[PDB]
Amino acid sequence: MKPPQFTWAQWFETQHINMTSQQCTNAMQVINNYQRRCKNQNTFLLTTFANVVNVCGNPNMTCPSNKTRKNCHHSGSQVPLIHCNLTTPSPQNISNCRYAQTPANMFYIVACDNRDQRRDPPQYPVVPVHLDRII
Amino acid sequence: QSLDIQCEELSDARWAELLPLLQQCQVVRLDDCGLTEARCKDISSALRVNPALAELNLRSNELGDVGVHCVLQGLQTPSCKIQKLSLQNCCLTGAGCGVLSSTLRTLPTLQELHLSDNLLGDAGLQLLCEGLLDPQCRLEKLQLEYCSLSAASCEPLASVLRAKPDFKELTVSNNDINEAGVRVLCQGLKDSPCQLEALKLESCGVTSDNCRDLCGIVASKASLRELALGSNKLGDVGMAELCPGLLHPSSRLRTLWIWECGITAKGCGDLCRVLRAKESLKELSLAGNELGDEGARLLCETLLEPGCQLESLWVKSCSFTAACCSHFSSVLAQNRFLLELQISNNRLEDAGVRELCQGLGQPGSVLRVLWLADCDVSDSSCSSLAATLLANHSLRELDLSNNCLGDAGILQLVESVRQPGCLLEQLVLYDIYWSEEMEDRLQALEKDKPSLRVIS
Repeated sequence: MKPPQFTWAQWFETQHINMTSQQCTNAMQVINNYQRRCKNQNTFLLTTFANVVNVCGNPNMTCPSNKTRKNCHHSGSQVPLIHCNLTTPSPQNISNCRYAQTPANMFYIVACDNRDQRRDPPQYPVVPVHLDRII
Repeated sequence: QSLDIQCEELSDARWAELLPLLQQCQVVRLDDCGLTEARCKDISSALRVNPALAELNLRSNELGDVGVHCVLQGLQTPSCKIQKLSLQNCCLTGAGCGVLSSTLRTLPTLQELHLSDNLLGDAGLQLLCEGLLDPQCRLEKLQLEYCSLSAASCEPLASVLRAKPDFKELTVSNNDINEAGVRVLCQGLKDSPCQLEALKLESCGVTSDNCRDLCGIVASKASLRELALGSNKLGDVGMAELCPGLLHPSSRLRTLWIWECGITAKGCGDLCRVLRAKESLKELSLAGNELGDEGARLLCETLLEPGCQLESLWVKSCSFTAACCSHFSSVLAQNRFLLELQISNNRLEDAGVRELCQGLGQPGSVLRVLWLADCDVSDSSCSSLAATLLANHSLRELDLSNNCLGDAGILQLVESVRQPGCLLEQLVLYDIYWSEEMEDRLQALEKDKPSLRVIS
């Protein structure tokens, strides 16, 4: 499960903000390495954590995927992103999983919650925790 | 014995205690370990005294030309018998290929070389080729993905194929070699004494016309086992051009990777003729092709007939809907060869998922890996999934990532997977929104059932 050293906000940042390499096949290794299971898909938003937090400040909207939740926020607009699509599995070694990457500019909706009082930095009371969708 | 570390920042103290392993272990793998030129001397000195180094993998370390040359110096001794070497994504440039090329001339034991994700360019490849052509070089597998090669590198590569009978694998995926380059490469293969086993040209600008040349290669190279051509505009015409070769009796091709190739139900139809006739074909990817439910139907009908012994089917993002699941359900219940079904990113919906569970829950089912990521699955499918997870005994991995499951659905899955009768070993739940309840219930599950891993 989510590595214990990360709060949900940090896990979100690890998977969707910090792309450690220009190629998906390499950037995904760090992520997949934590639990040794390659993700079927992963989207890297080419922005910053602070910039996503700002979006969390936009007017709340009912999450399109779950009408019972209203902790979603539509990005002010399109943002550059790179979507990583798993094309070749490698169960015996995640380092061998191959990905196809598709750069693009799209809007996005993020679900944000109150920070972890004892682990997330206080400068961000509300933080992104789930990428509800990309369009 | 192996020193195998990946994705870890190594402090000086940690590095200092790992050093001795570098001159002792037969396999040295330090993948993405933040190594730089500053630590290349330590590596080189260790390698020069290692009595039995067989494999060196330094992928994803920012070594740069100076660092790589430094490391390579460690392999320049008469007793070096290294068999595998990877300098993938190490900031090696075309210029830096001179030393690499030279080193190859005195390492007859080197069988595998990975140089992907390095901006070598055509000039660097040329230099490399000069070393590969040396009589003392007996390389068998070469990977050059994302090396900024153009069609001009195909002639040099072709000359290597024509002169090296031991060649087994050539990977040039993700290079803009295009139609002209692909043609030159294929002719090189046709005129080669090698018994190639794998050819990978994904995202290379391979065209429908290129498929005519590839057809001949598939029909003649009895040794061929893997053909990866994903992300190329092959279209249904390309498929029709390849099938005659795939159908050749001498062909024993095991893996056919043709995702996102512009194929439709029509080309799928021609491919099914191959599936029914070639028991040797074990892995097929048609992912990202607009197959539709019509294509799903053709595939399932074929998967229900004698002869088709496909073991893995990758059909994610094929525009399948809930309507095709009754067909796939029949397959999961009767087909005793298919072990993996990657059908993620398809609007199967709960209606479709529940249907698949009916077939999977049968006594003789054999499916061991099932991917249903981002298939519009909700809590409404969990009761059925929970039942199948106890009724079926072959499944070991289930991916339900990118689906909107809630407390109710999670509880249902947990109630089943927690039981001693559930043999599942991996439950994948990446990219799902978590409530405190959900997380708590699944955390405990991990400790209550040691043989089960709950991902994310």
